[PDB]
Amino acid sequence: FVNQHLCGSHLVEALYLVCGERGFFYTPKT
Amino acid sequence: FVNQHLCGSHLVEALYLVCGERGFFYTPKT
Amino acid sequence: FVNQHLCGSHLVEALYLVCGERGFFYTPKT
Amino acid sequence: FVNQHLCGSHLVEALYLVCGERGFFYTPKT
Amino acid sequence: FVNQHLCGSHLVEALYLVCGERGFFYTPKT
Amino acid sequence: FVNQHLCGSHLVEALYLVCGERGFFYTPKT
Amino acid sequence: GIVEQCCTSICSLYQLENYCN
Amino acid sequence: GIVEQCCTSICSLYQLENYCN
Amino acid sequence: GIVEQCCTSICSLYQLENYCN
Amino acid sequence: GIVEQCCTSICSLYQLENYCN
Amino acid sequence: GIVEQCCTSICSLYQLENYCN
Amino acid sequence: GIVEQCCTSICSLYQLENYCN
Ligand SMILES: [Cl-]
Ligand SMILES: [Cl-]
Ligand SMILES: [Zn+2]
Ligand SMILES: [Zn+2]
Repeated sequence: FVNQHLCGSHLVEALYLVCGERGFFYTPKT
Repeated sequence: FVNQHLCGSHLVEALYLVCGERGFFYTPKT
Repeated sequence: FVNQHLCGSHLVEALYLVCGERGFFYTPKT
Repeated sequence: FVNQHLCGSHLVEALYLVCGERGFFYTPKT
Repeated sequence: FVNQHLCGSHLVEALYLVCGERGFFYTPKT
Repeated sequence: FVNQHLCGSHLVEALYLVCGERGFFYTPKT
Repeated sequence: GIVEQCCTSICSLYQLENYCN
Repeated sequence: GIVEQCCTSICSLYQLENYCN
Repeated sequence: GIVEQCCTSICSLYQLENYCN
Repeated sequence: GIVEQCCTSICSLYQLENYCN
Repeated sequence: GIVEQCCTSICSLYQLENYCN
Repeated sequence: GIVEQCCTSICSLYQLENYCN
């Protein structure tokens, strides 16, 4: 895999694909 | 607003939109 | 709901989720 | 180009691509 | 059609819609 | 990581994520 | 409308230009 | 859970706020 | 307009809702 | 091909690396 | 190349079409 | 955090994986 530059909703997309049926938490600063 | 079917990546995109900075959890096992 | 920062095609996505089966118009400047 | 099925958010993404600055209407009731 | 400003994954989306079942190659610099 | 169904634009988004700078081919006829 | 032309059926990119402003 | 409420069934945007932190 | 506002500044879902048909 | 491996069936993220250049 | 052009400048769908298989 | 790192800098899928449940 390659390193990523991910903002906004692209991060959430990437988490989605990575975690699958496990799901994930999205927790930005502030 | 409205009610639609929101599945997969579309669901986490909607969570991102609605929650934003608050953050969210996507936990499909429940 | 939280305030949004939405460019390009992210705006159209947000309109889509917000308006549902009502639909929407996308009308940028110029 | 081609012909595909374009549904939901994918349809308004395609409208955005094709119309861009002209703007468009997405009116699923018709 | 209108001219496009497309970065990252938006380019790949645009190639997808344009090429259809023909498919495409994505080949960035370096 | 996980295994999911990845179709259409979602598949090329995943290829983009995974391959990135390397580039990729999306060749649905095979 | 659009949904029928492009989702239910299939459409080209040129057809989708029908819905531009 | 969410998948049932929003994908399998339908949900509002307000319901989706149930899954915010 | 809304397209420009949401990008250069911020906008709300309530403001977005004005663009529904 | 890819469509069969990843859409019709399921695939990992490692399998999808098969289609990198 | 196309990837860089479309991002740093602008590109057309016709130019994109050259990258189809 | 991860949200900020991936945007202001770069991140890996392996780092992303830490945010799975
Ligand atoms: Cl879908
Ligand atoms: Cl962006
Ligand atoms: Zn984007
Ligand atoms: Zn989709």
